[PDB]
Amino acid sequence: RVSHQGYSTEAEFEEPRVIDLWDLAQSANLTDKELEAFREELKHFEAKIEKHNHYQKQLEIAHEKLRHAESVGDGERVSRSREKHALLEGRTKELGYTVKKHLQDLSGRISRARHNEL
Repeated sequence: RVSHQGYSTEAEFEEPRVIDLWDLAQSANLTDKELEAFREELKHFEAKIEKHNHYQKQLEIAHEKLRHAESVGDGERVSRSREKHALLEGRTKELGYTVKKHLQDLSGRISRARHNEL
């Protein structure tokens, strides 16, 4: 399950109180219609942040092996390191932005929790 790296290279929107507010939002005081709508929307959300996490982990493992690959001179794997690294970083910037967007959106909606869906 998602957990902090504890560096300066993740995105600090993992599970502070955000997904947590949405965790109690599975039963807090919303409505049945809203709930099942939220349920699917967050199921896509959780899935995507879970994959972001998977790639942040592969990034740190890439980064470690990168400094270790540049520290051999192999060239080919130095480049393949950079290629998959740029890909993974592309997904961190984009997913992180998308998370922050939906963060403020769902934070917006659930903090009312309107009544007839949101």
